[PDB]
Amino acid sequence: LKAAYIREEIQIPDKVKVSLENNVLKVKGPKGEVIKDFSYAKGIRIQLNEGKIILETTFADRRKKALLYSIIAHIKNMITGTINGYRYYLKVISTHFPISVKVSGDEVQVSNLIGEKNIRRAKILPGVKVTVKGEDIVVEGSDIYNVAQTAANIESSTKIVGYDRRIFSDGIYIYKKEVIG
Amino acid sequence: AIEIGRICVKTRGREAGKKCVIVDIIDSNFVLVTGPKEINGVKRRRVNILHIEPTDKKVEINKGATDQEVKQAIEQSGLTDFIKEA
Amino acid sequence: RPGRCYRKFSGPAYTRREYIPGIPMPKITKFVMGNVNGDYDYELRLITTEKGQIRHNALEAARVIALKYLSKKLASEQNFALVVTKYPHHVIRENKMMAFAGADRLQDGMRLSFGKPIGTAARLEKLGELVMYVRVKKEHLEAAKEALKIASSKLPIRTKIEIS
Amino acid sequence: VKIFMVRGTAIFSASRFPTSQKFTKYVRALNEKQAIEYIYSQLGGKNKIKRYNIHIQEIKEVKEDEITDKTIRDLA
Amino acid sequence: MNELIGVIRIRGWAATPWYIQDTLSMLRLKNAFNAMIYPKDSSIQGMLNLVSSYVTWGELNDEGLRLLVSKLEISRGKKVNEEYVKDKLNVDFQSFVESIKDGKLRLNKLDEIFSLPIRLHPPKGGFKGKVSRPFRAGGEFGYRGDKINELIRRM
RNA sequence: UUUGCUACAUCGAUGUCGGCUCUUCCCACCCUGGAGGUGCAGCUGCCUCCAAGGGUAGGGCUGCCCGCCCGUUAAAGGGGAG
RNA sequence: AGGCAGCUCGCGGGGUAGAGUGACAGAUCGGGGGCUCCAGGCGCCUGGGGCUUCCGGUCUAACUCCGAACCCACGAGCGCCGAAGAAGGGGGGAGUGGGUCACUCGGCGUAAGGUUGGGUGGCAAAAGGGGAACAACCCAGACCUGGGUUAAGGCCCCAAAGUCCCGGCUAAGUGCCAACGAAAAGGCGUCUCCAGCCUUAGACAGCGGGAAGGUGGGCCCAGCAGCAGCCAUCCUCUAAGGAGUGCGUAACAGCUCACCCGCCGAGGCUGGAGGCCCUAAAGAUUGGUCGGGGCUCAAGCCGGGCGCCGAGACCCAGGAGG
RNA sequence: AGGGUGUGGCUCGAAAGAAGUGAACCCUUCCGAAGGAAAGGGGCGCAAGCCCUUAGUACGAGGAAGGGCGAUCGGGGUCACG
Repeated sequence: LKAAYIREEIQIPDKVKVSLENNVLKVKGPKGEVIKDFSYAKGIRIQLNEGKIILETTFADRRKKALLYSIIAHIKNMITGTINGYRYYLKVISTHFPISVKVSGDEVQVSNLIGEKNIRRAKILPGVKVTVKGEDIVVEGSDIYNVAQTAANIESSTKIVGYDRRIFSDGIYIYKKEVIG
Repeated sequence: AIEIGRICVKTRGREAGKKCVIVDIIDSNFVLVTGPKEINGVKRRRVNILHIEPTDKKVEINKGATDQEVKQAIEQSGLTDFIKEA
Repeated sequence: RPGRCYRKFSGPAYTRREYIPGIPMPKITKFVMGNVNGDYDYELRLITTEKGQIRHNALEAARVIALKYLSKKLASEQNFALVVTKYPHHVIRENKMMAFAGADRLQDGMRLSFGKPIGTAARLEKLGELVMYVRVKKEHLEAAKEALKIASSKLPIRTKIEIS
Repeated sequence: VKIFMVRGTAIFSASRFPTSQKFTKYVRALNEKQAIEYIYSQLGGKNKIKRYNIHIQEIKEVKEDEITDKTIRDLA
Repeated sequence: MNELIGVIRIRGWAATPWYIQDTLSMLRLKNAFNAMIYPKDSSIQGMLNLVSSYVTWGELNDEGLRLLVSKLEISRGKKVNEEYVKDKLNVDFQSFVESIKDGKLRLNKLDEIFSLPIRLHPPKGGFKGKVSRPFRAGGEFGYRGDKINELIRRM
């Protein structure tokens, strides 16, 4: 089957300035601004209407229409990020040896896991804020990918407890998303 | 863009560089076109969308307009000899 | 011996028992199982799609596995009738002398190379021949497709399943 | 534009089911010659069927206001 | 059922089987691209069905027939004391027909029966003008019917 | 990489077992490196996937090859080159 | 002064492929009825055996009640050769009695570039043009020199001629292989045709709730309070629910199995087969592969089309010899 | 790798080969076998392209006549590239 024509609309809310030029779409808002390049969306026309975003493609197979609906979800994530922030929570779970975590510039350092003297270090993506309250870690930001990747780097560095041992639940784990702020 | 009313230039064939007006969309890769009063006459038949080059000028016609109907829309916009503006 | 040796046709049909001494007994002894004459709704069949031969070893293993599966579902005399149609008439023979008589400087090599019978097989000379079928009621149509799929795995020839 | 409805039998090893998902198709084209060429290329390319084995039986124009399938209605 | 057919040998004589080569000698087609005119009857038909894979034939009309008889050359006329005398005029027909043939005293009264090995040329425009094989069943060999007349025009 | 089957090449000759010496290759992974599962608490095991960069030794018995055995080792893998 | 390597018509011969088995001989799987004996149970029932009868099913190199395509004998006709090149008769000189491969129909064999038969064709004893190179495959039979048109095969560069045209597919460098190099199995990966069943009298998925009550009925159990050893099966009911799944639990309990509400507002679900691709798919005589470069809406694959190049083949001019 | 051919460079050329009774090379006209266009004009096809006319015209192996210049060609040795 080939869907002859398919067209979608994304409403731009107030307090948001959307700019489009040479396949690069940037959204400016109160919380921040996000810039994303959509040069890989071949066969898709992106129209910048006066009050909404217009996406059109004709004769889409199973792969062209899959691409079109991912671009829609990316755009709606950019709009949300510049109005409301993104906030992921991570929990710090320890069994016997308490875990100490601290932030130093663009790096998170985890020390005193199950007892080891190595210090585990995780990269922090641009435009992201990491704070430690207690037993919890909070990651802030507007771009959802950078917020999610940063929280996953913290997740991945402490996995190494998951080598050579039957898992007794020791590490740092993702918790939830999306406070209003 | 390729839609009804767009004025195109023929790329292949014995026509090869003549004014042409899109009047209908047939399928995924063919459209119906005609030349109302070309000096030799661009006949009314189908054309492959790879054998035409769309211009910037455009007219206002309905889908599947007859040849006589199209001639009235080019003169309304004064495109009888304004085709060669590019 | 690998089944690729006796899956293809090599020569004519070799069946006449009165000119062939010393044929081993086939592995298959029971060809009809269940309760025939029962009341059944579906009459699904196993149909080949090539020409070849099926050894009596493959034919008996495809039967035990299908009977165990159906008997595992509800019962034995209950509403199913399992029937294997072809009989192994053809006799397959092996030039065994490469084992014993090929090393006494006896008729070794290809000298006196007519072979001795080792078992029987079922020639399948037409395209689309029935090999097995099973009859069940409407509530058992699903456990009957699976029995024929498992049995089709132990047979040399490519087959289908047809429902009627 | 003359939406056409082409019906016929195509062969792969004794294969005949005259109904609507292994036998026949719908086409939108100016004349009958164009519609037949489409059927040969689409079935020959997507299923590896030579033109010996495609037997077109009926071709006729259907009215645009009555088609079972809505995919061909949407590009009209 | 037309009353007159023309047959052309479209393959050479190397590696041709025993049966086939002897039949083509009786039809007077020794080597490639020589043609012959025969009446259409059940006796000749069974011969063409045997050597079908080496020839092509069909029914002549006026333009194909008139064109075959004109092609004769110095070693291609009819048996005017052998010699294959190129006709080119009625002069050879004002003295030759007085032996076996009758009613033929003008090039416009040479429409009835028989001929000799007519030696042709390979076809202009590629024998693969629309084909790729003189070796394929009906792809280029065998019976073609009225189409034999446009093939003669090419050769 | 065995053992047979065939008799295509060499019969006015291609020196026919084993060992030693020296070089290189394959991967179907014995150890060393990475990841996972487990009837994985830890130590030790068992199994699956990637990977041929490095290693894979000393002796008793037999002409051997295979094999059995002694004391160790991270392990003391298995094959090709007429 | 006739001859037959071919065909047609006429008139005859034959038991092969197939097909059958109640038409003979052998084999071979099930059911119903009738008769008998034996054993078991309380005249009956059940099992085994033998005979008969009826119904269906599986086979044959050494079976046949049947039976093609096809091959062959004779007569006539056609076609070709023949008084220039000559049926029957006579005479002189040989060589040969190791064959081999491809296609096709077989016997033996697990097979083999094995061995042994029937038919056709090359090589032997055959050049030249294609297949990378190649006795044998495809085109084709070379007296010498020049001109032309084609066959097999090819047209991005090596290298003469297409960076040719239309509809589709593949993302692996798969592939770029007539003879030459991959199976069973798995993939809704993507592309296509058939079935069947639900859809604006609101489907599928999802979301909140009702998500259930006598009763957690129960037999057995301290208790399994669906789901530990067998199992039924009733309405306070209507826009709502079954006496009811997998987890589990000493036992619970609870999530989930099943039916309605509320939302939502366009199609959805399950089988069958096909194309390409992926996994299956692992070696070294030493060092990378379609011949190489390299190629990705192709220079690959599928269904079609158009034009050209290209032999000593066929056509033409001149020359030579028998 | 080696000979045969095509195009060039340098060399030897008295005789036995042609040649002042004209070598070699340039111009023009004419005939022309098999074969055989394109540009232009008109029509058809989505397209590559095709059909009618141009036209069997231009051309085309060979062959025949005239004009100019005028002394080397054939042949031998060797080297480069296809």
